[PDB]
Amino acid sequence: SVLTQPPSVSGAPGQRVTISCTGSSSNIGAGYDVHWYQQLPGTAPKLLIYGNSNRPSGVPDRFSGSKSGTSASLAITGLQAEDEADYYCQSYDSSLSGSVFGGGTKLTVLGQ
Amino acid sequence: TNLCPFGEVFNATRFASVYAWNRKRISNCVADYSVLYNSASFSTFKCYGVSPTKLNDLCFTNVYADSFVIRGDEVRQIAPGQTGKIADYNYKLPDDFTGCVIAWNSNNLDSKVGGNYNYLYRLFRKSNLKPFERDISTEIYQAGSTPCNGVEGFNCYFPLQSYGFQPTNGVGYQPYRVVVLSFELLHAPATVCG
Amino acid sequence: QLLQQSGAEVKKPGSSVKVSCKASGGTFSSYAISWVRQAPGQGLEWMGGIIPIIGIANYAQKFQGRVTITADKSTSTAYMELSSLRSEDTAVYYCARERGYSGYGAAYYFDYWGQGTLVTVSSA
Amino acid sequence: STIEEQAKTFLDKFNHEAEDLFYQSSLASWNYNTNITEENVQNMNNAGDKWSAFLKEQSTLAQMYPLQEIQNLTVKLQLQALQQNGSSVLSEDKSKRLNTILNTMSTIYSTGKVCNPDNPQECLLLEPGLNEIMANSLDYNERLWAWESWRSEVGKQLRPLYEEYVVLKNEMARANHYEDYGDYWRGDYEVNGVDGYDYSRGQLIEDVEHTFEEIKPLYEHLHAYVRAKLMNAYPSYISPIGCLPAHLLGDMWGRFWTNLYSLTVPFGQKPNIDVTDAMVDQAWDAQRIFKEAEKFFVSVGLPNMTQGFWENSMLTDPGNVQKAVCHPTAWDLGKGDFRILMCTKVTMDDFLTAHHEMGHIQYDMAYAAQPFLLRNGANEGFHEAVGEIMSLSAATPKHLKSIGLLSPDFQEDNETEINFLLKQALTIVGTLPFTYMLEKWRWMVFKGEIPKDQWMKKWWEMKREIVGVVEPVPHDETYCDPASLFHVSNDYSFIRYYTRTLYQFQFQEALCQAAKHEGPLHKCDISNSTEAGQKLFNMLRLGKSEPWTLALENVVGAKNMNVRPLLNYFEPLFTWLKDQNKNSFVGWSTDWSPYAD
Ligand SMILES: *[C@@H]1O[C@H](CO)[C@@H](O)[C@H](O)[C@H]1NC(C)=O
Ligand SMILES: *[C@@H]1O[C@H](CO)[C@@H](O)[C@H](O)[C@H]1NC(C)=O
Ligand SMILES: *[C@@H]1O[C@H](CO)[C@@H](O)[C@H](O)[C@H]1NC(C)=O
Ligand SMILES: *[C@@H]1O[C@H](CO)[C@@H](O)[C@H](O)[C@H]1NC(C)=O
Ligand SMILES: *[C@@H]1O[C@H](CO)[C@@H](O)[C@H](O)[C@H]1NC(C)=O
Repeated sequence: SVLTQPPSVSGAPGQRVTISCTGSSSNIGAGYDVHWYQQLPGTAPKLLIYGNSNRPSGVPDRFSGSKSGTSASLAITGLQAEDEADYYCQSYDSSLSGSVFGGGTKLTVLGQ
Repeated sequence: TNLCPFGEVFNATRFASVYAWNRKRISNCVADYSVLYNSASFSTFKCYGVSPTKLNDLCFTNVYADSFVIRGDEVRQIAPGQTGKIADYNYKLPDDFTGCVIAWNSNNLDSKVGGNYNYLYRLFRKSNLKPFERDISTEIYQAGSTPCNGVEGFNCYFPLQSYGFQPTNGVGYQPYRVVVLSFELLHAPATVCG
Repeated sequence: QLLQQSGAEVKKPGSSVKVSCKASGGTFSSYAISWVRQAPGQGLEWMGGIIPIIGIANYAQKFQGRVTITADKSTSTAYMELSSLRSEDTAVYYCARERGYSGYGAAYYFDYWGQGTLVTVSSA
Repeated sequence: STIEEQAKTFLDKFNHEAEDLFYQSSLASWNYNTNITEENVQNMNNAGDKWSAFLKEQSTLAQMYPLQEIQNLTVKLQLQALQQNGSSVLSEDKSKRLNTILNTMSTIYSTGKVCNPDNPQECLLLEPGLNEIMANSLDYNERLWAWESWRSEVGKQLRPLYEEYVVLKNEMARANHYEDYGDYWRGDYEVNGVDGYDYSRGQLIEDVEHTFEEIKPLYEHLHAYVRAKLMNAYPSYISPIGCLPAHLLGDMWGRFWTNLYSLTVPFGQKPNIDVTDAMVDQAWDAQRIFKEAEKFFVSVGLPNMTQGFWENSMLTDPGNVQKAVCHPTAWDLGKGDFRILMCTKVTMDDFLTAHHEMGHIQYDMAYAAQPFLLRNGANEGFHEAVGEIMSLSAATPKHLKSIGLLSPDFQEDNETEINFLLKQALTIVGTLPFTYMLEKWRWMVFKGEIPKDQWMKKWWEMKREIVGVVEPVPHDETYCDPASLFHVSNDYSFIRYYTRTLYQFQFQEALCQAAKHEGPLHKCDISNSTEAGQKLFNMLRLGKSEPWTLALENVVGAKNMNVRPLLNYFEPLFTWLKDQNKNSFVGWSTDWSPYAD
């Protein structure tokens, strides 16, 4: 996977966690827009954050995306038990002529 | 202290279609423009706002390199203040455009007998584009007042039509690959010098 | 009401899977329908895609030559004829759609992904 | 939104589909005509019917746009050529009968043959069988037999077909809101909705009957002089005051009289200008004939040939391995691929057709900027007329001396020019009453002014009145003498050979006037005069986006077809023929016939 993304994050419920999607000069830094995805375990993944900072029909307001140059940030506020999922950033790539994904972050809440 | 990779933009054997024109950033590198203007085999090389000799000793913060395939007669529409099927619907340059427009014939690479139907162009769009705005929507163009529900028919047309390039097509309709450079300045320190 | 996709598969190396993807719903014959892979326990990978109102087929440079993606607009069903890969081909194969918003930037899928066909290649 | 802007959207979608499908319909019909193989017949009829059904696909989708709510005429001319549905307005019972008869009448023409009566197993086709007889034999009865046999074999077999051909094609046109099928042909010349430039479909009959009344001074002396020379070569057969026999007219029908140049030459000991020998002595090949034809159009400021013209065209007969249909045609395949398919022999005749068929290519290159339904001549007669004025300007002795095919010591005098214009008048002036006879015949057939028991009767009453040609054998209604021709049997409008003639001399005079030419009109080359080239190119770039009367005024300053540029051309010949006819009758009596004993 081209889009560099950390292995996993860990936070508290009620805390704010941020997930980085760092690309290259051909995929994110070149003005193409990232897209974030939510995979609950054993489920088909869905649209999380639309069009680099937007939302699809049916997602809470806790998730928000952004982009600064050759990076991205999946801002998640107020972690939940239904937020334990895997998070894949999609940003189209120029040299590959195809839409490449990211490394995937397992979100683990704490308390037990 | 790296050289700017203009070559892997120029040596790419797959340029994207004009509707999904392809954007590569060129930064954090010292730039050798001297191999570009000295090539002298392009069919169109315009610079807009800067002389080609002077820009070698000139510092920029980011260089965006657009690259796509259009038709021969439609090379004239890649210029600030032009209209047509490419400027309005496919790729719009700003009026205050500060980059260079590079184009070369590729009848030989990008056409084949029977038609190279791989290169697409958005033949219809409701509103016209902003500068550098990309429309990759395959959504059915509602030509009329009856809603289409996303099928084709009367006043319901598909926007992305295909260039059919044969190598026997005339010089006005041979596929001229185009690489549009674009230069910008900010309060950031300059990463592209030469 | 979402999408239809064929059931799970078990295959031998050298055989070929033609996993279908029926218009789970909404517009079809006028939308780019891609294919995204996920090896179990691994990250997602795009595979290819078609615009099933023309027949153009882009593929990744990794999956080139093996997968072929086609659709018949009369039956509103896509197809993903993978030729053969040995043993790391075992992966769940979703069937995403493609909207393509205008502006800056590029493809997000729909939210419409298939339920997930797990094609396992093995010799046992 | 509005009906106009939806039509601007439809024709924006129609063009970029019709550019591609017409290219494959042409590029496959190219590959047939360069290489006659049965594999290429299939690709000709695959891509040819993917185009022929695409017109039927887009004719029905265009009739959902009413023309009344369309204001822009450049949009409205595209739909008017598209919303016409042609033969598809008929029932499919009548349509499949109709397409049968066309392929029935074509095979009786193209594959029918005649047989000499003493040896019934060897037989004669028309091409090149009866054409070599009717153009090169000098016997009376050999031409008399070849006249009758093609009109008794092929003439009988087309008559019950041509009866049904009239009735079906009327209902093809009467359902198209046209008063007959003769009015369907005249809808190419029609202009509507441009003030000062409108032209009704019946205004044509008002012109073609009017312009022919002033060729009758030129023609009836040409008819008198040729009859005077053929009375000398056929003494017991041609009256001094009667009409001509039909089989003594240079070919089967009397279309051209070019083959009567030998029998009726003005000055039989003067040399005819023929640079065939000088092209051999300078060792020109067919590449050189087209490089000189390119440089002809460079001289008048027209753009030279594209690089895809030289790479892709057939300019020489490619050996004997593969066969090609060697008729010189100019191929606009569309999309900048302009080609001439010509089996050029190095002569002067394929030096003249060299500039002719490239004249069509120079015509087709100029309106490539027009959208697809406007990529044609402004009528049916400009397209063949733009090519022919490039062959008159190359046939001049001033042009041949300029390129070294004619020696600089060659003498122009009175007698070579009369030998030249009489060679032109048997080709050009000779085909004008035949073309006016045949199309006024069809227009009285399709309107129903001739009953079906009098088609053969009124035919030879039009021959003895208009042209001056008497039949040697009396014909009842069992024959169909008109359909013996190519253009009558195979559903072609033939008035495009009258109007094209009267346009080319308008085009010649109004560019010689633009070339500031001093002297007679037939001594005029248009070369090196870019003001005579930029004048013509402003007509050529229109296509048919503007009406044909406006494109005609962009050259000649007149809105109408006119014979005063024709009579200006043959004015040194018109004065000469009257002096020659000082002891011969001018005109013809309608009563004498060869079968009157
Ligand atoms: C493309 O490759 C060529 C050699 O094939 C070389 O000049 C360079 O790496 C590239 N071209 C440019 C202009 O950088
Ligand atoms: C003509 O056609 C035949 C078969 O269609 C082919 O074998 C031959 O090569 C063609 N001629 C040329 C010159 O290509
Ligand atoms: C007719 O339409 C064409 C484009 O289809 C346009 O260029 C032209 O200006 C229009 N005519 C008028 C009178 O507006
Ligand atoms: C036509 O003439 C121009 C002017 O000399 C020349 O530049 C061009 O190359 C010529 N066309 C061809 C196909 O050689
Ligand atoms: C046209 O001009 C060229 C160059 O001036 C000259 O060589 C040629 O003879 C001229 N031809 C005619 C017909 O005037």
